[PDB]
Formats: sequence, C-alpha cells, structure tokens
Amino acid sequence: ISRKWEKKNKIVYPPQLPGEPRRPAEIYHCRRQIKYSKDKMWYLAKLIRGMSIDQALAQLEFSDKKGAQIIKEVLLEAQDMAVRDHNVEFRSNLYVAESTSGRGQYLKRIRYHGRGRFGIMEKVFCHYFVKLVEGPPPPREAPKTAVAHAREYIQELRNRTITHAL
Amino acid sequence: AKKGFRAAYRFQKELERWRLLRCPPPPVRRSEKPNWDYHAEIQAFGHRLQETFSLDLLKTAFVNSCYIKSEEAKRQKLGIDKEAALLNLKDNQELSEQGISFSQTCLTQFFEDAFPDLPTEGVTSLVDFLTSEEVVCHVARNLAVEQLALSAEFPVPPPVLRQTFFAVIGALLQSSGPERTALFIRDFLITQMTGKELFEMWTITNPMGLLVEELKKRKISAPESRLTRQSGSTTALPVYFVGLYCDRKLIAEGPGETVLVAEEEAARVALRKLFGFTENRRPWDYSKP
Amino acid sequence: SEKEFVEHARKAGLVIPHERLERPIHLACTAGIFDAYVPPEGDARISSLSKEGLAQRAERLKKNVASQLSIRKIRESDPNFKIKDFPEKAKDIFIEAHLCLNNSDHDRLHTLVTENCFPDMVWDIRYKTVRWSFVESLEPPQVVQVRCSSLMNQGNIYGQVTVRMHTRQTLAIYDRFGRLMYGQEDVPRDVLEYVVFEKHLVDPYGSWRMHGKIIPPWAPPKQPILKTVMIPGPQLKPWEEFEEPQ
Amino acid sequence: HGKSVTWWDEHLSEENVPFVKQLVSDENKAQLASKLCPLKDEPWPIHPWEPGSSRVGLIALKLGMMPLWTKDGQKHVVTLLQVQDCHVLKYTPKENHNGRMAALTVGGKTVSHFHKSASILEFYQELGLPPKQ
Amino acid sequence: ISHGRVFRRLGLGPESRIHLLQNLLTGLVRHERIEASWARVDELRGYAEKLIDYGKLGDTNERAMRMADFWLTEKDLIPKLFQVLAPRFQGQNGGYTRMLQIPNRNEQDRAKMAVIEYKGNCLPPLPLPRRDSNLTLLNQLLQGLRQDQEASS
Amino acid sequence: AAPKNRRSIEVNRCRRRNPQKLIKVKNNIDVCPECGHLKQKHILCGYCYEKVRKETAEIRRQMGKQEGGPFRAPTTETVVLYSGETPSEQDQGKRIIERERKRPSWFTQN
Amino acid sequence: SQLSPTELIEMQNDLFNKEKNRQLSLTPRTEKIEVKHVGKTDPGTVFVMNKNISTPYSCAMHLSEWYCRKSILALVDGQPWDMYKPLTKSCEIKFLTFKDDDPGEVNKAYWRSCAMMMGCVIERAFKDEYVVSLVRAPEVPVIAGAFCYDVVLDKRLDEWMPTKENLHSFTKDARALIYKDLPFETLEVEAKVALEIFQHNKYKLDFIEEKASQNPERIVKLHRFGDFIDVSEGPLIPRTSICFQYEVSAVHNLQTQSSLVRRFQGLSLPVHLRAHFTIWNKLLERSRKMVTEDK
Amino acid sequence: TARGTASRFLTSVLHNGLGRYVQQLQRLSFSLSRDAPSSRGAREFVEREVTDFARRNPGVVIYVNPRPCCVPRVVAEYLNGAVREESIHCKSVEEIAALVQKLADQSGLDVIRIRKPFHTDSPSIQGQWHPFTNKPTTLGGLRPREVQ
Ligand SMILES: [Mg+2]
Ligand SMILES: [Mg+2]
Ligand SMILES: [Mg+2]
Ligand SMILES: [Mg+2]
Ligand SMILES: [Zn+2]
Repeated sequence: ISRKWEKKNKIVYPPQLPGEPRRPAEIYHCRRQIKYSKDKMWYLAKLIRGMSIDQALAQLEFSDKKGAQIIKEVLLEAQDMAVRDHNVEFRSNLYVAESTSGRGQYLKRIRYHGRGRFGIMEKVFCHYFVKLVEGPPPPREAPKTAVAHAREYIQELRNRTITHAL
Repeated sequence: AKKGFRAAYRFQKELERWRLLRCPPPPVRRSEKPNWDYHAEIQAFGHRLQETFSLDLLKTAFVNSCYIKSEEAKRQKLGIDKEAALLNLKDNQELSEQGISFSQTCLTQFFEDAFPDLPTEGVTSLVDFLTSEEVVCHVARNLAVEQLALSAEFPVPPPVLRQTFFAVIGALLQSSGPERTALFIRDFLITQMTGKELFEMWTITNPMGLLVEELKKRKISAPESRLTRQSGSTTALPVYFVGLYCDRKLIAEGPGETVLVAEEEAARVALRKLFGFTENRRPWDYSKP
Repeated sequence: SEKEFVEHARKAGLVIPHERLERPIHLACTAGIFDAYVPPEGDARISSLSKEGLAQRAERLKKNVASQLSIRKIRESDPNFKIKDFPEKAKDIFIEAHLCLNNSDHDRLHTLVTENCFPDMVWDIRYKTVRWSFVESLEPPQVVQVRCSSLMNQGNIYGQVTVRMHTRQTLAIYDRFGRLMYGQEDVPRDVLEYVVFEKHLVDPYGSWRMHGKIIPPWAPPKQPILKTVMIPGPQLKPWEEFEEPQ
Repeated sequence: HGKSVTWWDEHLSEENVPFVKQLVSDENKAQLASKLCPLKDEPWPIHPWEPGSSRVGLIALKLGMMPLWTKDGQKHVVTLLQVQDCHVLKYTPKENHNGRMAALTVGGKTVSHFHKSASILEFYQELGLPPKQ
Repeated sequence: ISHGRVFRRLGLGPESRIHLLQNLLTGLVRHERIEASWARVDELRGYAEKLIDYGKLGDTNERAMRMADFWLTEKDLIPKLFQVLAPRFQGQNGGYTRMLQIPNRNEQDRAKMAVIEYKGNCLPPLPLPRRDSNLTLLNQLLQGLRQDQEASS
Repeated sequence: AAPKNRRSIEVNRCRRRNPQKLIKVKNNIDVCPECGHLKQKHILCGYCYEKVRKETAEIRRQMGKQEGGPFRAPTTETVVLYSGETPSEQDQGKRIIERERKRPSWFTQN
Repeated sequence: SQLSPTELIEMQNDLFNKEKNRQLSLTPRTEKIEVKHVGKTDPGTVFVMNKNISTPYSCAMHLSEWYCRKSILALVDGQPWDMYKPLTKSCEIKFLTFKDDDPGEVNKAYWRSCAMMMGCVIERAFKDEYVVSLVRAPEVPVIAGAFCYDVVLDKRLDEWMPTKENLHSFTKDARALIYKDLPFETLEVEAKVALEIFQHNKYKLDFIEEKASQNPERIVKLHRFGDFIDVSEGPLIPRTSICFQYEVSAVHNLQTQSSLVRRFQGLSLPVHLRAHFTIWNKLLERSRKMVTEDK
Repeated sequence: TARGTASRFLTSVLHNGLGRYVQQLQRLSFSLSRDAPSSRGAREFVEREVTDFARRNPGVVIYVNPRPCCVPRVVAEYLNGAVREESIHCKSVEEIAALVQKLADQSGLDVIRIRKPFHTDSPSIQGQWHPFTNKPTTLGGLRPREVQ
C-alpha cells in the first residue's frame, strides 16, 4: 500500500515576507478502505467538486447513495481539522479543491453458479480523497461567446503561412 | 533479488533524473561549478572575439557595484580586514559610461550615414532600440558576458548586464581605437536589426499626420486616400487596398481588413519609401575598408 | 476464496504486564512542582523601585527556614555550589532553550529542559514557525526559593530552584502556511515569569534543567490573537430543549 | 449564485392567494368580453368570395360521441366538438411564410397564467387575451 | 396501457392489496397517526376518508356495520369509529385526513415516506408548512393593491 | 451473445461520464425556520418531525399504561396534559393522560 | 468653483477614505469583544471578535453560508445594523431575513437601499451640460406601491417629462448596477466634515443640517457604494446583488413655491421573494400612481 | 520519427557569420583515468593532440581531469548555454580527435529535425504574390455587374 495524501498536511512553508499576497490554506484529508465501490463513489465525489463546503454538505445531505453519508462525514472532519489544526477563520470559507475515489484492497470470494461452475467474486473497497482550500469557490467558466469563437477563427486564418514555400 | 551492481547503479541515475524533473534546482553561477579558471576564461573571451584587451581593463569591466557591496557584507559580518585590497577593485562605472556614450554616438553616426532621410526622432528611436534592455541582454548573455560578470543574484538582472556589456565596449575603446570598436558594434549590435521593420522599433501612433508633415518638408501637398482594390464588403473577412495619391501620381499603397486600417497602412508604406527603410533597400555593408 | 484482512491496531492498558516489568522505569525528573511560590499582588509596582524589590527578595530568601534547609542539602550533597552565581546560569538556560525552539533543535533541548517541560513547549508548536528573540532584562534575575523532595525509596533528591525573572522578549508565531498567527516581530514586549528549575542530585551527571513555568493568578492577560474565534453552544439532539442561564 | 427554484404560489400568504386568483380571473373575464365585439372595433376589409379561396379553421374540444338518425332510417354516430375560446392570434403575410398562402395562428382554450413562460405571457399581454392551451 | 386506472397494484394480488389497506386502516383508526410507504398511504387515504362517512351513517345502519366489521380488524375499534371519530366530524364534509411527505426512510431501502392522520386528534401537532406571513415584503405590496381595489369600488 | 472485442477505456469513459449518468444537483433545498437544519421544500423537516415523533411515542407509552390490555381502547376522546395543568370544563368527560415534562413550546394547549 | 463631473467623485471618495482611515486609526489595537447569539436557531453560540473590525456579516461566516446568503439585516440588542457595519462594543446578535415573521425592519432597509440605487442611476444619467440635484429619499411605507427619490433638474430642462424609452434606460442602468455586485458601505460622520463632502447641493446640506440637528452629537449617517455616496435614515441591505426584479416606474412633477421637484418612483423585489410575471405586471401598474407620504 | 520528436527552423546563434565568425564552442572538459584501460585512447589524445588542439583554437578553454573513473567523458559547452555530453570511452586517438573536431565546429543548437534547409528574412524582394498582383484594373474600378 501507499499512504501519501496524509503526509501532505505535514508540510511546513517558510514565513511570508510582508507585502506578499496571503497564502490560502490547504487541508488534505481522506478515508481509507470504505466498503463502497470505487465507481459508485466516483459519481458522488465528482458531484461536489468546486462547490463551497456548505453547498456540498447540503447536496450530500439529501442524496440516497450509501457513499453520500461517508463523504459527508469526511467533509465535517476536514472542516473541523481546518479550523482547529490549521488556522482558518470562518469554517464556511472552504471550497472543495479536489474530490476523488481511489481503489482499495479487495477481498476475494467464490460465487456459485450451477452445473458446478463458479465465478470468482470480489468484495470491493475504496478510498475517498478530499482537499479543501480556504476562500470563496472559483468562478465556473462560461461557454465561449460567438465573439470568442469568431476571434479565434480569425486569429487562425491569420496564423497561416506559405507552406514549403522558400 | 537479482545479483549485480550494474542495473542498480544505472537505475540510481534514473532516480536522480526524475528527482531533477519534479524539482528543478535554482540556476547556479558557472563560477561555482566544477571546472573554472577565471583567468583563462577572460583570455579566451578576448581571443574568441578576435580582439585585444588589456587584461586589467577587462577584469575591471566585469566588476560591479553589487558584487563589491555583497563582498563588504561578507567582510563586515566575519570581522575580516579587506578594505585596502577590496576597495582597490576599481569598479566598472566609468568604463560603462564611456561605453554607452561612445556606442550611442557611433550607432547614431552609422544610421545617419546609411539613412539620410530618417528624421532625428527616428534615428533616436533606433539607437534607443539597439541599446535596449532586451537586445543588449540577449547579445551579452550569448557572448558569455553573464558567465564572466561578477554580481550578486546569479540570474544577473538586466540593468547590471547592460552595464556590463557596455563596460566591455569601453574596455575595448581604451584597449583599441574607435575604429576597432566601431567594427565590434556594427557586428554584434547592428546585426540585431536584421529582419526587423522600421515601425517595429519606432512605435509612432499616427502615420498619416507624420506623412503630411514630411510631405510639407518635401514641398509636396496633399496625400489623397483613394480605394484601389477590394474583395467582399459584406463579408466578415473583407480585403481593402488603399492607395495614396499626390497630384494623381501614386506614391504608396496598402492592404487591410478595414478601409481605415488599410489607409493607415498605405501611410506606413509611404513613410517607409520616403525614409528609405524598405525591403528592397540595400542590405548593410560588412567590409574591411 | 478464503482470505481476510489483518491489522486492526489497538492500545490496551493492562496492569499485569505493566507490573511484570523487569527493569522498572527510570525517571530523570518528577512531573509536579512541590511548593508553588505565590508572589505579592503589587509586584508590578515594586518592580519600578530597585531597592524595594531587591531588599524584600534577598530578605525573604535569607529569612526562610525551608529555603536554607534545602540549600544546605544541596550544598552538602553537591560541593562547590553557590546561590549568588545561579540566576546567571538559569537566565542562560532560558536564552538557549528558547533559541533552541527557534531553530527547532530537539537534541540540545533535551539537555537543557526537563521531561515535564519538553512536551509542553514543543508539542503545539511543531508544525508552526517560531521566531523568538531576547532583547533586555529589566530587573536582574532573582532567586525566590529552594525546595527538595526526598524519596525514601530511591534515596533520590531533586533540587528545585525558583527564579523569578522580568524580561524583554520578541515573539512571532507563524502558521504552517507561513502566514503570521500570534504576535509582531518588532515589539519588545515585557514579560514576568516564575521559572522553576530542577536537578537530580544522586545522579553523577547532575544536569541543571528547566523544569516548569509558573504563572501567577493576577498575571496580566496575554496579548490578543489575530484571528476571530467561534465558540459553539451545546449540541442538541431533537427532543432536548435549550436552557439559558443568567 | 445558486438561485433556487420558485413557483407563483410560493411566497403568497393564505390571505393573498384568493386575492391573486380573483385578480387574474376577473381580468380574464374583462379581456374576453372586450374582444367580444369584433365588427365595431377596426375590422380588416372584408372581401367577396373568389373561386380558389380557403377559410380559417377552428380549435375545438372533443366532448364525447352520440348517436344520430337520418330520415331514411339509418343510424349514424357523431362526435361532439365544442369550441371553447377561439381567437386568431397573429397574421403572417403571404411572402413571409409559404410564399403562396398567408398564415393565421389560432388559439385554443384558456389556461392558467402561472404555468406558462415569460415569452408567451408577453405575447398575450401585447394582445390582450388570456393564454391559450 | 394504463389509461384511467384509479387503483395501484400492491401486494401479492388484488386481494392482498385489500388486506394491506385493511391493516393500514386499522392502524390509522387505532393510533390516529401512522407513517408508511408514500404510495400505500396515498392509496389508503381514499378508504380512510370513506370510512368516516360510513361512521356518520350511524351504529344502527346495517351496511355501515358490516362495512366497519370487514375494514376494522380489531373489533374493539368498531365502537371508536362510531362513538368517537364519526361524531367529531359533523360539520365538515370531506376534511378528515391530513397526508404529508416525511423525509425518505433511513433504512437502506430508502423508501418514499408519508405520514397520514385524522384531523382533530390529540397528539403533538405535525410541523405543517406555514404560508408566508402578510408582513412579508411581497405580500405587503399585494395588500396595497387590495386596498386600492376597495378604494376604487 | 458475447462481446466481440474489449471496450476501450476512452469509449467507457464516454459512457459513464455522460451527463445523463451524473448525479443531478438538487435546487429545492432550504433551511427550516424553526431549528435551522436542512429540508427539501416539499417535505417535512426531519429534525422537527423527530421531536414530534419522540413525544408521540412517550404519550402512546403512557396511554398504554392506562389500558390494561391489547383490546381496550376508550369510547371517549382523549386529552394530553403536562405538569401544572388541570382539565377544562370543555375537556372533562375525556380520557386524561398526565405527562411529567413541561408543555413543549411548539405544542399548544388547545 | 470650476469642477468636472469626475473631480467631484474624486474629492468625495478621497474625503470618505480619509474619514474611514481616521476611524481606523482611532482604534489602536486588536481588541476582543464577545458577541452572543440570541437567534432562535443556534443558541448559546458565542463569537469572539475584533472590535471595530469584525462585522455581523463576518459573524455569520462562522456559522454557515446559509446565514451569509439569507441574512439581510442584523439586530444588535434592539437596533437594526447593516451587515457590513463594524461592531463597536460587546453585545448580542440576531439575524433578520425576508421570510422572517416580522420582516418590517428589513423591508424598510430594502426600500431605502433601492431608493439610493435609483438616486445614483439618476444623477449620472444626465448630460454634463445640465445640473442634477438629488434632494432626498422620502420614506414611504411599503404598502405604498413604490419607493421614490426626489430630484431637481436644470431650469432649461423644466418642460419635458420622460418617455418609456428613457424610463427603460434608467431601468437598464439600474440593472447594470445590480449585475456588478457592490457592497453597501457605511460610515458615521460629524456634520463638520459631512458638509464638506456634499457642498454644491444645497438641499443635501439642509437635509444634513436637520438630520444632525435632531441628534445631540451632530452625527450624520453616510452610505456609499462604488463611487456614489449619499446620506440616509437607517441601515441598508448588504449587497447590490440582492435585488432581482427592478424597475424605474414613472416620474411625477411636484412643485413648491421655491422649487420644482421631480419625484422618481420605482419598484423592486429581492431574489428571495421574486414574484411571477403576472403578479409583477400588476404591482408595476400600481407603482405608476403618485405616492405621497412625507409625514 | 518526425511526428515523434521536436523540431526547429534553421538558425544561427547571434547571426553568426554575418558580421564576423565566432567559434561557438566555449569550453571542453575531459575526465579520464591514469590507470584504467578504458581511458587508454583518451590518455594518448591528451599526450599528443590536446596541446596542438589548444593552439589551433585559442577561444576554447580545455580542462583535463585525471580522476578514478571507469568511463572517460568529454563535456562540450557552448556560448549558447548548451551543454553536450559525450563518451570517449574505449576509442582510438584518431576517433577522439575526429569527435573533438565535430564538437569544435558545432553551433551548440539542439540536433533535431530541421523543418527546411534555408532561412531567409525578407525572401520577398520585389513583392509577394497576392490575389490581386496579376489582375488588371478597370475604369472607374467598377465590379463585374456594377453600373454607374
Ligand atoms: Mg452441486
Ligand atoms: Mg474474468
Ligand atoms: Mg471480475
Ligand atoms: Mg410488487
Ligand atoms: Zn426543523
């Protein structure tokens, strides 16, 4: 096994020279060897990306997936870690930087079939990773306006060259 | 397990490579690296440029204020006695001033002689450009001046490098005549003007006005913008060719997306013909008189 | 098809193997401070007066029976011992220990400070950055009292010396992201600390160490934090109604 | 911004709901009975009948079916179609639509205001009818 | 094709459905408030409304009695229907029942849940949804319109 | 019928990261004016409904103590009371449940 | 005094910044005040805050984003506080919402804010050649079908009343104002340095004089958003973004003996309360009628 | 392969050979073993050739390090900043000489595919074709069906 994500919270930065912009907090946290599947977990973890932490808690609160409550618990833990251990005012000020599902170590079992054949079955486990960053949520990108597409096209026609030409 | 040193060692090399790929090390002076002899370096500089310097004057030329103040930090923090031998160092300030003054004079003369029709504002703009931060730093760093320069903060911020380059010029001006140094300048500076435009380095914002003034000076009257060629007006990509006429003769002409853009172009073209900064123009002379 | 996981870690305190220890735990120090000197309540207004403070301090030192009984036990067990030299050494121990917290060097910090002190001064601060400087000592370090604990089991004696000291210090604590947390680096702030020292006597290697730090009940409220802090009300289950005291 | 979903009813008190309903229904009565007199308003010029001509249609409502008899004795079955509120809504000229025949847009029975869209409600607002299904 | 089918299929068949609603009804008449599968509660609500109208028909009506006999399973309840429930609904024609959606069941089957109730029961009141007050900004803007529908009449 | 070739990871990402298989964001969530927890707008508040549920259970327990057996249910209406209360003239002639707790804030006297 | 339109803006903003930095300098340290929470929701909660720095908005942030978005006004003790107005002493706090049971306080605030917005929209919507004097924002009850702002205009402009085009332009500009989200900022000032801000508007100086007259310490209440500053009675809503539906309904010329004053009426609703298209049209129709309460 | 690797246009460093020619190779560092056989050629080269090489090229500084290594290398280093590594391991004197020459005459630019064999600033003297260059102009400059 490999446990890295945990140690990401043990990093110490050099103090900030005055006049430099204030560095936003980062909190890495995870839960290992959950009895959920990795994929079913992925949908959930995907849902809450880039949401402000309260928004994610609200969304998870009402989902019916078994994983919803796991993730929620991990988020509360991470929030309290962020205010207690790292120094963060305004526990509402976190947004979800990274949310993802890794695969755990699987158990292996028999699945009985008929005519004495068998399949080989896997009791599945998974990991849930999260990384919380201090600040408002970064703005969701608007699709390209007609103006943007037109500029790009024009710029392209203008990048043309006489080819194999000299 | 597999028994051998070889693959293990060879892999140690891969490990080091990845280590350097994920965290690049901050750039280090060539002087603090394994093979260095400052003296031999200096001599080689001179020989490779095909010039002859006084080694005292060059060694002087690569010295800077900052190197001396940092050396005084190391002097004062350890309680050492330096002052006589350290303040004997004779920095490059003087040399750099002679260098820049002479180079600006030289250049100005070169252009003034080559482009008789360039307005003084123009030739000024040109000398300004070839003496710029960008150009001089590029050339200096490619001649291994950054290598030899004595300075704090290894990337050697651009003002220090301009200082040091022209320091070397001045050192050359003492070491050899203004003739020799004029040749060096026309070889390592003027060549950066290759491929470049006029209005690439001049930056003037109203071509039409400037054209009208220059034509007052030439005793020609009223450039009239007259539309020559066009394709599609209703398109999202039109092309206009605007001509400029003086007494119904055509002086110059240009393309554009919009009739305004194109008119402005025809102005720039006309300007470029008048001033004799042109594509067809005689390429520069590199020769030994 | 049959394999299971292993490694569910647990901590089980159980008195039986704890008793069966064949080499009983050897302590360099004792966790408590036997007798805590409780200082004058006007000790702020007698500090600006030199020969008031000095007089009453030296007086209370010479006048006390317990004080000179313990000083006699230390002098008789440990020759070439002097009380008039000691606040110098103590003040030096201080300055080195805290300059150890700056650099975060724990090895030297285990020679200087005691086993009871180390958890305290190191623990919370290990993921942060500390910058601590010594600028002035306003009133030269005073020796308030001396005490001895006689363990009849070991025949072991621990000399405990309380040095009251008044100081000028600059403390800045930075957060693990390098952003300032506690206090400025430019303010030479004035402190008053009652610093307990300890030494093992029967021990041949006989280190003088910094045992503990006593804060008086009237001590000036420490400078305020930078960040805002919230204190939640009692967490309520559904059927439990809230009750407000006045 | 996470702006929440909302319907017409949501923020009204128990007091104001009957009020709003009255408001809407009453203005529906007014509006329908106002356009009740077509010929005295500004009728578009009436033309006589040309041979290849074609009339406007209707939007009706299927009621049910009924038997009906003919004088020869035979039985028929018929469908009742009730016309409820039927108005011509807009007019697209001949050259703007098929290049052959003009287009009249006819509305069907009245529906609630609250469950249509801003666009459509604007279209009827400038007309002065209530929304058609 | 399901067109105009009023009753939903539950249980092991039509009969099993009736017996399901039997138990639910009995439960409702005894405890006066129960919670079940939103669909089953919805299905029940009709019968729970009509039972009260058979109770209104009186003890002496035979039809109402063998009706309440079949539907109320624990026979002890049959008096309570006639002598408690049916009397306390007199004025109101249809208003007997309140049915609300509860949050989804906390068990892993995560069902859709409803609470169903006989009005005027003696229990802590459900946290019903309240309409907005009249003091609310938008409603205050409507009150203006109202008072000008009075002033212009 | 057996798959003729392994499906590539690109294809499979296309299938399962499709918008239609993604969890869709619920926009009807709000706060309960009472306890300040979360609820969907068309559904009762879970928390408040839990208070009510507990109290209901207690009342039913104590009205199970008044009934000596399974089949005895009163032929009269009932009323529930709390510490420091007495049956009104309108409320007398009814089954009385007496509870120890003080009458809850949400629960009115009626 | 010879001054451009932009110079007035510059002077006023620089004065405001001077004053704000003076109030900042008045507080030497980071002082800790203990706020308590009297709200129906999370009782016993205690915030430990920075005196004259921390605001009731910065207070909500310790709870959850939910307060942050839902809370328009902050009741401190018995008084309404603007969400960004820094807390002075230790106290108790309750938060106030649009869908709350006795919203009246909030309603008032909302109305005021909208009025002020319109004011801005008006002052900058006229040609430099003319002279636009904002008068005041008369405080109407909200049962009155609109909110309004009093404005006097250049004498040569006295003959025209606007066209639906112009009104719709005002509206477009107000919506332009909403789109970019500007916090409403508050400052408490002494009349001496208050009058120096406004100057050229006479009516403003009169208003300031009365407003300061009824208060013992000569305190005037200033609000500002973006580059626009105005004096007003009572607190305002925290953000510009709070408004969703907004209209400048119609104007009405009303004349004293000594002045000719135009009254601009407009109507708006917050995102929280937003009303259906039909409902909106009816309210909009009532908002066209003259609304008179000055007393 | 060409789609596989990077590429560059044909260039000179600092317009070399325009004004004057500057030998681009700056310094040369040898590392060899006095003892080990692998370095044999490299030793002979250092004996006979290096000296003469150093006279033939005044502008390059040559650092020779005897050290205990198994694999003799030569590190060429250029004005360009470019550093090119080579192994003289187990070669003749002749081979090494040829190699050191290649190093001497290289530009220090990266060796990759070169997109085209020529490089011109201002290829275009006397014009550059555009759709109108060969078209005749008409009277009034009217379009095809335009009337006046
Ligand atoms: Mg078998
Ligand atoms: Mg398989
Ligand atoms: Mg498998
Ligand atoms: Mg079934
Ligand atoms: Zn609730």
